[PDB]
Amino acid sequence: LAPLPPHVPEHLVFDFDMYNPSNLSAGVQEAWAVLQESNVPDLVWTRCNGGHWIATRGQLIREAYEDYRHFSSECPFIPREAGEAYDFIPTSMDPPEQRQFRALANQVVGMPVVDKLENRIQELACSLIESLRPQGQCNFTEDYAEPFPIRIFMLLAGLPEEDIPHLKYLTDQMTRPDGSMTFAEAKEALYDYLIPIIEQRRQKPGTDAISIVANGQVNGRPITSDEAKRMCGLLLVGGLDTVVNFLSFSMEFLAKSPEHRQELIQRPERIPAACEELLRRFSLVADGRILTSDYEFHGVQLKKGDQILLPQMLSGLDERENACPMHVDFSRQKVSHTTFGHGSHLCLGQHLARREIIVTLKEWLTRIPDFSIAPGAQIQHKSGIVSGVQALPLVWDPATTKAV
Amino acid sequence: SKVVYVSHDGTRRELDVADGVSLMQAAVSNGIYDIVGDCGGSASCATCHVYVNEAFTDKVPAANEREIGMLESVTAELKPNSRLCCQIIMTPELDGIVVDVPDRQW
Ligand code: HEM
Ligand SMILES: CC1(C)[C@@H]2CC[C@@]1(C)C(=O)C2
Ligand code: FES
Repeated sequence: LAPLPPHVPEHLVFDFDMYNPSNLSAGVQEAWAVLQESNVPDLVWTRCNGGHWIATRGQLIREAYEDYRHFSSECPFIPREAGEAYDFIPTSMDPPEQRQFRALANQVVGMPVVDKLENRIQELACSLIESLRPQGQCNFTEDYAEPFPIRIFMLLAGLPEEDIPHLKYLTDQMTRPDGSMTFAEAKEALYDYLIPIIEQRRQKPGTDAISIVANGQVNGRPITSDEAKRMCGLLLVGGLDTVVNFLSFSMEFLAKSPEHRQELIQRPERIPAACEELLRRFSLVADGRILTSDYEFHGVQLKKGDQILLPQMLSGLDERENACPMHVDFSRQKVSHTTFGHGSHLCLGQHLARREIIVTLKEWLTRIPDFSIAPGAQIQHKSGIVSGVQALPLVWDPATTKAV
Repeated sequence: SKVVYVSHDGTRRELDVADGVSLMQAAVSNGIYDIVGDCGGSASCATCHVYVNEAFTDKVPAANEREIGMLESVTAELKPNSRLCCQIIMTPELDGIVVDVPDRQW
């Protein structure tokens, strides 16, 4: 615990650790939801990880992400040292400037690239699942959650798949560090891998995403090698550690709820409505901002330099935003959430993410309509900037499956 | 209700949008030209800029404080009938509305 700073009153302290919450065994979304129990105030201060504020309700999280004049994105991670080293390029910036870099990133992960990859995304999902179908079992995190969305990104970035276990390790140290590397060491190692690839693609520019970013223009002028490196680094983390974790939270729920599996098998056109409800119940991102100056927010005095974690996963789980928030209802009339962010930094790859989630649910239930958690297995989750599942062993009778 | 999107090159696309749907969601969900809708429709960007046909501007409820601010940064020419279509929710009173889309959003 870091020593309580003198402008923070003792009654706002709640020592919640975002990298290892106390109720992680009941589920990481359940672990973060303890901040929303009756006895916890809307804005608390935790002495864990250096000490920082935590907005626990959606009203406060949405309001803070909208006001970038008070809450800046210059320092968004929470060991005060990872936020200071963080410098990817449509995120570590406040928006007069940040806006010109979002158009270039949209060219490589927005809808126009989802349309270019539509055939390969559908083919890989069907190929990976048909190969597992006759086994009757599989380690979902290593057999599909990682290879499906990581192989599509390596194809989109023109990188060889043999580099996945080196990159997937660096990206995971920036969101769920195991202690061997600081955020700065992992970020510099990721830049070391991209530097020589960006210069080669600037000399011979091709069709992959790194070639388009390295040779792209922002508001009429050509991007520098440094800006291209800071943007490519962010695309690699988004392509290797976001949908990979969400696919496991969703399949773990379907495996534990055969009534929800039946609802999508009987009416497959409800899958994209179900995908949004799963994005709300199993939200998994939680970064934040730093105060640009002293400011009273909801009765609490914040001090310039203070870090406040605005966890996107908490807005959709707030009961004031959705009644019975822990229950999954594919027919929920108003599915409100900030899973893809809020304000000017809204996720630019949410269209590629929704497509990978919807194609996985439709093609998996078509070949393997019935599956369950391996008997005796207790699923364990992990917390950090992006939460995830350590392992998800599934089993099913291959007599109930069908090859397309 | 009917909604027509005229593109920069002069192409015309007609959709049947249900109530509660914003013109941005209808355009992006039907691959309509140039409209990006990057911020998601929360009036925090200007890539969903369109020119509402002069005959329907008084049938739509004016832009709020957030849209007026974002309209000050549109890349295409700013007209007095310019609107971020993600703020226009479709109703059966707007049936037949026509909006021109400028080929420059980013
Ligand atoms: C389930 C999947 C995903 C979730 C939950 C998610 C969540 C988020 C969130 C919460 C933010 C805002 C962060 C902030 O405001 O500090 C964000 C931004 C971003 N995400 Fe996604 N993301 C997902 C998938 C992806 C993918 C597949 C990519 C592809 C690279 C990606 C690329 C980006 C980019 C480039 C930004 C930065 C926008 C900016 O800062 O202007 N994301 N994402
Ligand atoms: C918080 C995020 C999910 C968002 C995209 C990847 C991520 C880890 C960032 O650094 C920005
Ligand atoms: S989609 Fe961003 S302002 Fe309309």
